[PDB]
Amino acid sequence: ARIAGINIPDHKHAVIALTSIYGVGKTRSKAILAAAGIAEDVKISELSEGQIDTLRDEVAKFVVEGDLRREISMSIKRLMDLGCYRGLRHRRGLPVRGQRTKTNARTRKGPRKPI
Amino acid sequence: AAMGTWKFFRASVDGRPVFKKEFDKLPDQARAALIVLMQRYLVGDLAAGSIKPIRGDILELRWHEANNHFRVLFFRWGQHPVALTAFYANQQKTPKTKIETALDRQKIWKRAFGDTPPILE
Amino acid sequence: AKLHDYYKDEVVKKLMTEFNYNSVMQVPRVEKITLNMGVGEAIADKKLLDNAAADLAAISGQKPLITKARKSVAGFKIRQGYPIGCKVTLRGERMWEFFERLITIAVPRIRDFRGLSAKSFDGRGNYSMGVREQIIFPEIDYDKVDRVRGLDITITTTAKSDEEGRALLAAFDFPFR
Amino acid sequence: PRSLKKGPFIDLHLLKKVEKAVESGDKKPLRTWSRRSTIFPNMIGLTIAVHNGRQHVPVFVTDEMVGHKLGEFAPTRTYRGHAA
RNA sequence: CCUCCUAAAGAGUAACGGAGGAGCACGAAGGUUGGCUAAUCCUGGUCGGACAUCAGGAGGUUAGUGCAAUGGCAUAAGCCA
RNA sequence: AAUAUGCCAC
RNA sequence: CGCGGGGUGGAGCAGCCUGGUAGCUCGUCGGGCUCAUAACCCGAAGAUCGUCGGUUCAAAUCCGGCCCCCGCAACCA
RNA sequence: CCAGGGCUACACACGUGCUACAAUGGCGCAUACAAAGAGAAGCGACCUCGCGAGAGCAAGCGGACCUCAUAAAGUGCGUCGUAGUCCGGAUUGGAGUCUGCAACUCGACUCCAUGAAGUCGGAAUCGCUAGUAAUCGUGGAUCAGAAUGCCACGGUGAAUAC
Ligand SMILES: [Mg+2]
Ligand SMILES: [Mg+2]
Ligand SMILES: [Mg+2]
Ligand SMILES: [Mg+2]
Ligand SMILES: [Mg+2]
Ligand SMILES: [Mg+2]
Ligand SMILES: [Mg+2]
Ligand SMILES: [Mg+2]
Ligand SMILES: [Mg+2]
Ligand SMILES: [Mg+2]
Ligand SMILES: [Zn+2]
Repeated sequence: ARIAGINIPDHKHAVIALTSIYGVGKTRSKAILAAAGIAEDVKISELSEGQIDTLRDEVAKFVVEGDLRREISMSIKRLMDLGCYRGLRHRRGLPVRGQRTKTNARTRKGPRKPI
Repeated sequence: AAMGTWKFFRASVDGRPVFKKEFDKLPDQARAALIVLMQRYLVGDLAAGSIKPIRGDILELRWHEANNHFRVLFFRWGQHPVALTAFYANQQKTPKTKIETALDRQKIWKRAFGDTPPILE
Repeated sequence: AKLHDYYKDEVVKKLMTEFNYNSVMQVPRVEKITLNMGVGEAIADKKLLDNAAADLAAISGQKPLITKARKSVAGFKIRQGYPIGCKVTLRGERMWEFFERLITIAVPRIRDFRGLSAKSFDGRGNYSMGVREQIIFPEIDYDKVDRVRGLDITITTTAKSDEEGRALLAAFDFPFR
Repeated sequence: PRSLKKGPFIDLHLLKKVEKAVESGDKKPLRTWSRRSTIFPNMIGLTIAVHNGRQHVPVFVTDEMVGHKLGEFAPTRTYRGHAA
């Protein structure tokens, strides 16, 4: 119930639980379970410690949690200090993939700031 | 009073004059004519049928095209009136759209350069 | 006392050979280990301080002292005598027990652990390190953690200088970086 | 982005300028309009004035811009903020 | 009514002279026994900062004295039990 | 039950 | 000049006399109803308290002055 | 006439829509039922490869013949068990496919990862009385690529009108 250094829920099925690892979604969770030979509908608190060890080994293959976080952070910071268009967009906290900013863009710009 | 106590609308302290550009857009010598009429506003004679408080404190200064239609929406900010927008219109009575734009520019000027003009100016 | 024996049998020899100390008694020891948590949220709910002290008791095997305000501060809305933290001091046997537990269990459980800083020697040879989460200690049960109580740990040492202090700590396989 | 079968895209005139400038040493900044061109590995150290609609923004090419369009480092819009 | 100065190195000494306080508090803030020593700053440290708790150092009583000011106070009259 | 006003040639 | 007060959002007032935190109305802003405006309806922001310096762990509040605004008094010859 | 840029800018405000806020649902597996349209530097089978966008060879067809092109909602079983959740999909990182001289400004799409706001929305306000509303998919024009728009097509299918 502690894979890649984080607590994962014991009450949920294995596929749903493994998605709690920052870096594993449904697809990677299914791949991990298949490679470790564990049913997709089994609940975490009902796996043998050997099975959890194998799961640890599998999830160790992929970059997750802190390593992934700092990888993403160094990619963003490289964009930043290069100061290309995407670096400038990231600095200003505006949409980065060519969306419209005349309206919407609330996810990047934050909620309404009245004048 | 000093023949030039006009202030043209800027959106901010260094905001590119949003009135001088909309005024340079005004075709041909209408610009010089309207400058003359502003001088006449500081003279105190500018003739009848030329000025009108449209709604709010917004005064339309008028010139020509059909019947006095080279229109300029301004408002009095103390001794020195502020010229908001300048625009060509065809039908009589400035379109509501342009009126509402003038009102918004009035409010923006108030929140930028001040609500009431300085004590001595 | 496992690490105490390891100290007296190997760490002393390393330090003697390394710093050429003329006397064996010149080798640094570990005076005390202080675990503190400033429950500045107790001023609202006093019970929070009791629960945090329960967590510290679980970590340390040792009932904590309820440290109170030294002087009334209005910037934090504390009056003189208000209890605002709990601390424990560990020496000798329980020193070494907690020390080994920390190094060989709790530090590995730290989320995204990359290496403890070597800049946390306070100019004399005392190591102060901050633990953000009390879940890294298995003594605390995760499922009842009502709130992320952190703490800060001070290894107080007879070293005169940071160089000697960090050499002593590293000889204990301490995870610097 | 560009399909990998087609490889990278460099405009021929900019490639000519770059190869001649690199083989003949440090020279004047490469005044160029090919914003759509790719920064190749042998681009390092060159200062290139990439057009942006009215100006030729100078860009000192370094290692970490390899694989990026030169037009990305020459922004084409001006913005300082509303009612600052 | 209390404290300092004027007040002229014993006491005392006036002015519609210059500054401040009191009309209480406490069953413990009293007695005794045992114990302890401050302000401030710097360094390190989870949330947590200029100021919260922890550790070390410099410092030296620049703190404290239930309330004014003076005189005291380390043997403590200051702080715990 | 309350329901004020409408200036720019035509 | 003496004595009693007062200085609080853009305006008018509370709060403060019992030091632990600043509210009301109008106004302003945004939207709504209207062909449009007024009225009206629905949301929001706004003052860190005249000012200096103290006290206090904490000052709009307590204190001392200083600045300005009112009120009473400035008499007997 | 030409190359670059802009029409794609963003403190904000309004209109019109799309997806949601879940269990009348989500996901997984199997499976039934359509109409209408398009197509010749065009639609592109079958087969092989790729996890997928798609790639290779390549028939057939200006067509009631071939392709687009397995409709989806629905039904059967399991699962989730009311939680900001296997809801929800914004945003962002990495890796890629196609078109096009060229995808930085400024394309669509795919894989992995991230997983936001949102728990039914104030005053106010809109559409609709039938196969209509609601809901589910499909096609076309424009077009090298580029629809949640527009124009059509069918599937399921009500309440109410004193
Ligand atoms: Mg007309
Ligand atoms: Mg005397
Ligand atoms: Mg004498
Ligand atoms: Mg006493
Ligand atoms: Mg005593
Ligand atoms: Mg457009
Ligand atoms: Mg989902
Ligand atoms: Mg078509
Ligand atoms: Mg098309
Ligand atoms: Mg239909
Ligand atoms: Zn191990």
